[PDB]
Amino acid sequence: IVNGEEAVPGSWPWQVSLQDKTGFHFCGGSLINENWVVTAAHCGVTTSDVVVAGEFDQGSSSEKIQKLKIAKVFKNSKYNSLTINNDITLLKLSTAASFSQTVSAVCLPSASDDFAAGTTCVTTGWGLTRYTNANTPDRLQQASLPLLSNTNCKKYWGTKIKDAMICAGASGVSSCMGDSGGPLVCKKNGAWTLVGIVSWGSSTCSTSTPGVYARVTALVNWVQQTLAAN
Amino acid sequence: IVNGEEAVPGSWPWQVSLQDKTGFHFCGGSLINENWVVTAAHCGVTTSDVVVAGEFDQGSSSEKIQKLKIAKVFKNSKYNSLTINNDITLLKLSTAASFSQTVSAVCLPSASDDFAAGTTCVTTGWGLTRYTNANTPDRLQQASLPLLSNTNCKKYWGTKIKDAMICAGASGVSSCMGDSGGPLVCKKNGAWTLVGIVSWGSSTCSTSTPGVYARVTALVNWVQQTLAAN
Amino acid sequence: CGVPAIQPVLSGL
Amino acid sequence: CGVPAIQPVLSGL
Ligand SMILES: [Cl-]
Repeated sequence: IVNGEEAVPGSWPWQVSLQDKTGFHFCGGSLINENWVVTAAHCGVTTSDVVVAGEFDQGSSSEKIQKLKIAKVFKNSKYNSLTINNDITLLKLSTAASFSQTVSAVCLPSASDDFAAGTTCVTTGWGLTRYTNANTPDRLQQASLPLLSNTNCKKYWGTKIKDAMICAGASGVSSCMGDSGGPLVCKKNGAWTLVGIVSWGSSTCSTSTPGVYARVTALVNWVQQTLAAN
Repeated sequence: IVNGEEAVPGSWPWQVSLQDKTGFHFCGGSLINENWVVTAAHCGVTTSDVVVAGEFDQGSSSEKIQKLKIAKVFKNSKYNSLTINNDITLLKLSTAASFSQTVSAVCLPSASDDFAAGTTCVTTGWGLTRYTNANTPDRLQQASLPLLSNTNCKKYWGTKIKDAMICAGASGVSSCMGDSGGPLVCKKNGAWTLVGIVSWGSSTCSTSTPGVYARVTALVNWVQQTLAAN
Repeated sequence: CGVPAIQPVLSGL
Repeated sequence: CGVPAIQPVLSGL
């Protein structure tokens, strides 16, 4: 996240880090229950990657984190790597996470929910804080930012904006490399709800250009259908 | 490819197109023999995707093409979606391509082959011809462009350039979205041989910035081991 | 779901 | 491998 700020430790308890088997972080994710994580299909997660829950500082020696194995990867079958549409993957964990004060789930919206353009939402992750930086930050970052209408978004991105996408930002902050898969949450009825999944944007992570997110309402039925069947 | 030119039809006979089942092109690839295609790991190919060989004009339905099914996908286990290192995948076809005038294989280099900086090589594909374009071009594009040394490429990209990458371009032309997975070919002992796999670059496909390719000499031993065991 | 035990503190509302 | 039966023609080479 470019121009964001450090989060309070444990304040985004559903935020997970996807790491390879050596501990290298490449994408974010969100816990939606004890056995399942939602992330971006373009992250390219496999069953050798690991989910890390409860982390704040990746450079910390001591933190009580849970390193969970992935039993199964469910990539949405309509994902397309050129248009980057339907950018969503579900991970079924081989071992259930243990919820606690620093590890718990985000809510999912209903397919009919509506989040108005202009609402101030939040996105978190360990993505680059500058596109020219060599490494991802050790500490979780956060930024608040506005949602945009698809019509306003199209002013910046043209026909690249599809119905399963939602844009936010262009206000001094930006999701960036390594943030993908992480949450874009907005408050609904007292609870943070998952409205977007960090998906794509400009390779400079420009803060005057809107980031693009997978629109969870357009994809929640597929999520529910996959959870029911597996 | 931005600022490329149309190829002579059938003159890049190993160039294949990776499409979903409605004919939507999302990445390139190269035939390395009758049963195998090499492409980029970030394309996210699955066994529901199809390989099309012998194509020139994707807006024509009168060309004699071969639509081949994928039996298995072998993604390199060191690929990483954040650094985009080791961006290569191999596809084993369930039906062998039939070699002909317009369909045949590119040569793989040996791991000790050297390709000097400044050599003029070629890249092909149906990637965007402008980053703001909505659609990929119908006819197969080609560009000539010089190889850069990793040291000079670091002037533009810093520490993002790794050992399994090689840069080419910054010469008024550029690979772009949808060119990924296709070939960067150079002549070695009289024959076109695969030196690079289109991998990543600037999201504006700027022609004064080099494209980054997966360095096939750093990966051919994984290729040959996968072919030998399968 | 979606209500942290440790409250987030943000600069932007 | 690597020859093509239909020769390529390039401006830039
Ligand atoms: Cl994939």
